Amino acid sequence: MDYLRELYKLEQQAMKLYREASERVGDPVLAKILEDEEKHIEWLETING
Amino acid sequence: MDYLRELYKLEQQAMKLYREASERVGDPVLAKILEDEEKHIEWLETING
Ligand SMILES: [Zn+2]
Ligand SMILES: [Zn+2]
Repeated sequence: MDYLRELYKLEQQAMKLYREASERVGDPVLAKILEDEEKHIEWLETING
Repeated sequence: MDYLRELYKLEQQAMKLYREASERVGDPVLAKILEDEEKHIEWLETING
């Protein structure tokens, strides 16, 4: 059992960087991407079914 | 700026797997996820210059 753990350990890893870089990249679509990736963690734990 | 390449190499690394696992897991939201991550490579290229 490792599928969703590899997804979590890439999607949260990307999310950390998307949230970090925002104040230094200074573009609005970075903030929009956080809202997209939030569904991709909620659906992630749903994929345990 | 050497910033977005570290995000690219996580978003495209996740993409590689999201298209592979889909037929095995059999969930329609899994196929929706790889569709949403395409914008996250288009915008991630454009914002890199
Ligand atoms: Zn995602
Ligand atoms: Zn993404």
